[PDB]
Amino acid sequence: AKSKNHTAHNQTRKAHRNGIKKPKTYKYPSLKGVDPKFRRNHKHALHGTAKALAAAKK
Amino acid sequence: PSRFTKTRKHRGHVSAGKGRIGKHRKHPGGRGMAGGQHHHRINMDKYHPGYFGKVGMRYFHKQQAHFWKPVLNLDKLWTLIPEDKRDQYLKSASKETAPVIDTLAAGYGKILGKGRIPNVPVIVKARFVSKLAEEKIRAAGGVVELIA
Amino acid sequence: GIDHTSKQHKRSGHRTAPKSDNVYLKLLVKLYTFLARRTDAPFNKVVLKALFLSKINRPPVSVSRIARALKQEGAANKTVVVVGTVTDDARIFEFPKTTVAALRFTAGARAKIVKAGGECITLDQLAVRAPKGQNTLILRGPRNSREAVRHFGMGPHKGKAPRILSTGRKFERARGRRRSKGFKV
Amino acid sequence: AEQVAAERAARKAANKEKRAIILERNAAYQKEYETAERNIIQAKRDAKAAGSYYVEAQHKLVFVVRIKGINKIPPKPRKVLQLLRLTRINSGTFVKVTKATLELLKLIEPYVAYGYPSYSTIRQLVYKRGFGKINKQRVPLSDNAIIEANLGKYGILSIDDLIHEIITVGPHFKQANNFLWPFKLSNPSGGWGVPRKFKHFIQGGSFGNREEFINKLVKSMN
Amino acid sequence: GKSHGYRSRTRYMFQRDFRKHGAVHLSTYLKVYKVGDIVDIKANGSIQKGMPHKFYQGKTGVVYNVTKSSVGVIINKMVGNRYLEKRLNLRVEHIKHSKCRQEFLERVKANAAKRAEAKAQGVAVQLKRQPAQPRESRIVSTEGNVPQTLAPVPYETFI
Amino acid sequence: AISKNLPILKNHFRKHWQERVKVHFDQAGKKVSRRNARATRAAKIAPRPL
Amino acid sequence: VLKKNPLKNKQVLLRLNPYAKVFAAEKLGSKKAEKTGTKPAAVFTETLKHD
RNA sequence: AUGGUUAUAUGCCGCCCGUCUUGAAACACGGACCAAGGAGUCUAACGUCUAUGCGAGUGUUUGGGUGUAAAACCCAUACGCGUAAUGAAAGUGAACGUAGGUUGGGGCCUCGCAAGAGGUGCACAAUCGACCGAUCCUGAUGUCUUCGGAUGGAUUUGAGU
RNA sequence: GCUUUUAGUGGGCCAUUUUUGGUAAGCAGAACUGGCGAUGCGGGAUGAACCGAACGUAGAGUUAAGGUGCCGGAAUACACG
RNA sequence: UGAUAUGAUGCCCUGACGAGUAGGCAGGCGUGGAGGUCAGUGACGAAGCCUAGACCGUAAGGUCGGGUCGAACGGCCUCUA
Repeated sequence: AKSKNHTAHNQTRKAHRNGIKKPKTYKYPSLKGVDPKFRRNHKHALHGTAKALAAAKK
Repeated sequence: PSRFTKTRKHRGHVSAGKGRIGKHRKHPGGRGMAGGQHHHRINMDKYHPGYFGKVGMRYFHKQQAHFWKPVLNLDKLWTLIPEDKRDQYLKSASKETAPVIDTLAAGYGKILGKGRIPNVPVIVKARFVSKLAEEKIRAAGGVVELIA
Repeated sequence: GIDHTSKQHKRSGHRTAPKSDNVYLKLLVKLYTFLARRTDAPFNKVVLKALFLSKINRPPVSVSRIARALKQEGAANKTVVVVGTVTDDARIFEFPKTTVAALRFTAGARAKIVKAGGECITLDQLAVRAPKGQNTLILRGPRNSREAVRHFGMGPHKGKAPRILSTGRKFERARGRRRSKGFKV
Repeated sequence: AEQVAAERAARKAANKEKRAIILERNAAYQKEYETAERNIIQAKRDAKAAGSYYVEAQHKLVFVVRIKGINKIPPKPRKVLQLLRLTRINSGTFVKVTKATLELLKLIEPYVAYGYPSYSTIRQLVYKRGFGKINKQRVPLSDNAIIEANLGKYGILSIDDLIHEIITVGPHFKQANNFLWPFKLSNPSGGWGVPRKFKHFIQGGSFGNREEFINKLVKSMN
Repeated sequence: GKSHGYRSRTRYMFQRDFRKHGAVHLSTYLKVYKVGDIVDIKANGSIQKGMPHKFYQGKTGVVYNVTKSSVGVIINKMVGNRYLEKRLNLRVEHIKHSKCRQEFLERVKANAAKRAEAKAQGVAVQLKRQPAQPRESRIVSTEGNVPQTLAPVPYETFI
Repeated sequence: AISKNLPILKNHFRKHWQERVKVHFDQAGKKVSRRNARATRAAKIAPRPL
Repeated sequence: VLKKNPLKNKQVLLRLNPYAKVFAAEKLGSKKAEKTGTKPAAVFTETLKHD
């Protein structure tokens, strides 16, 4: 009772039925996995420049 | 009703929506939760992680009346004053005439401080209070009286 | 013999009539189909599309969500339009004087809005007050705060609230959920 | 509200000024075409007299007819044929000749026949099979206002404005050509002239560069 | 049995490019990679630490995380009917900047300058690129260049 | 037998459950007969509360 | 309602393209060219009839 | 008379259906013929979607009152689910702030003949934070001197705010 | 652009080109594309896959592949062997 | 959507498209019974049955004439199996 083992037939015709999709890039990508010593400080860089810009509307 | 059912639409067509090759059989993969670790493993992980195994300690004869402690947030807490007296007590926000709020008779075991009561002094009859529920109640000029 | 670049006979995918048989709702669609066709105002093309929506797709707008929307700058005197249901919020203790137009108000929302001296009008009184959508502010409720969308996209490492009847210890908290029992999602 | 002729005579007068503009611009177009062809003939003769060879300019525009049907097409020429708006057999388009289109034509060569169309072929094509893409809905041209309300942003406001933006390939060739719905040509009236269509025109078939003889195709297929 | 290890089918890929073996030159360690730089991945065979998989050889992505002896590179991977975003912590010996972005940033300075020069002199800038346009008409002279008549050649063996 | 993102159900129907189904059709009937029993008791116990 | 052909149906040929009325006037498609008596160079003929 | 139906003649075409199968007219299986019967149903618990009533609530119908009597109508207290989560548990328990900052964002508002500029931006999407629980670290005033756990954190964690 | 939900399916086969085992096979197994399955029409007499071309009901015209002595619609056409 | 004439799920203009197994969805045809209605049909002939007789619908089917027959049965709006 032998049979076919493997084929890549129809797999590209299948993948292009729904038209192989791009990963939809964003502005402000995620800081996940970015170096934590940079990422720790970047919290304080953003918080300080929000305090300084809200100070412009005192 | 059976009039609006898709079995009235497979009259005439042979396999009744079940396929020629598939040939709808009685139990092709088992019965019920059968084979969750063997041939239904890719469904068990991915949509039910954590199913198999043991966590924690057993509680012989657990009664869920010992653990009766429904929570009430500082969000509402004025719904336990009726509406005809709610506008009366909200104005004249002062001590020596302060609304006693019976939270246990209202059906709550614990007061929690989710946020922003008005600055009226109130009297809270509670069993359990959190930290922040007591701090915000006292910052409005009220107290909490623990009862049983 | 045509090499088709797209699916033939495809519908638009959007609602053109509401699925309901609410006769007063279809009179509101009859009013706003007229106004979207013959006024060229961008407002009326929005309200007509919103009048079609299903009960999931029009979540209730709280009355405290409205009072937050009038705290926007310049929006203190705008007519807030809610295509759906205005619900009361006991967590807000001061409500402004504004006018609200909506499909339905609950008996607590209407009692709160008129208590501050506002008016609860309907969507056709709005279209007599403002046919082109003058001085309005369309508010929509939170769509992704239902219980069902917790479970949408359930998979490994996605954290999407497994479909389960009973919740606590010994119901899906074990092998697959902590590192001490095999693997962790 | 008068409106019987208080606006009707104004509309008739405005259409008359439009029609005078179209008349003088078509006269300018005709004079330019005639001087262009005479000047190429005289450059040829005045190079032959001078002991030289006037090479012509390379052709800036081809007309392409899809020659093969729908079935059994590989994905790359099928994708290019979808991009050149040739989605059925015996359909044609005008293509501006650059390298980025020469390589497309070299890709779909065993499925199309193309060449260099004259003024007269373009003229008969837009006059008989000329259709526009107006909210798309395939509107026949049939009147100069149909062209003007869709291409007056580029200056084109008549049918010879369309032909002039095709043949002389203009600064607005892309918009004027994308406006034209692809020409649903018929089969040729004289036949194809070959027993077997699907070899090259050099090998005695139909596909490939059929250069000036593309007119002999299209005027029978139009 | 089959073998599908981490470095299977890489006989010639991580080979070290004949008569350029040995240690690597020091301008590999002196490039400055900033977050957003477009890099090319070519795995150095002699540095076994921090190598990419053989899929990512010749793949081009952007830098997302810059640390001590490596950078984090974002690569799109074609898998199924979608693309996934892949994150690679690769040492800087297996990497170099792209020159195709050096096509871009130098053409940005050219395009922005030609817009300013045309603004002062006669706008109609015309600062797009154009494809290879076909050739113009010209007159080629036969003076000193009388055409030689070439005929086809008979068959000869010559072995 | 386990296929979709559906919650794991516990339907305890593996016994002979169909032999022990008690549908309460006599809810109205037992209500009427119970009111009649209370009326008869109030008649027998004639001056007293129920 | 119906597509009238130009290049026959002279009225629709006149509705489009108002130049056509004068294209039949001066006839403009059977115009003669001006006769110019230039002869080719000798070297052109030598390379034409060369063996 | 045209036309329609019907039988027949003529020209060309047309292999028994159903089924399993890569492939059935098959030298594969069932089918002599006819009439009637004949196969995705109901229930318990659920997923998505939709419609409807109400809405931080909701669900009268276990039961009671009633009745023209298995209908209809009316109702108290409970309880179920929801409004709080997280931990194995003891337990603890959701605002620094216009309930945050940025990037888009329909709609509305102001100027304009328009093109456009600016303001406000619901939902939704991306991001950086803040809050609550668990884990790990820190251990203030105090102390039945070993209890207490303030304050501050952390590439940790949650089916949360 | 995005999301949910669910059916059937998870025996395949052939053709061009590349290619493995085999003396080979209407053999066994791969790669890419196109087909058949799932598909009728014109041609190859006949045939699942080849060639042409993909199909609502009709009318007119033109052709594709294939053909034009007769069966058989269409030259016992013309030209050089 | 402006009435004083009736379909706004309407009517009308415009363009393109139409193969199909397994399968999904939609609009309908028919049957047994239930609620409402047509103050419906009917011993002066209901239902049924027969009818190379007619009409409508792409179709599921519906309608009419003639014969036979003798006691009940349909159209429409919904419910149900």
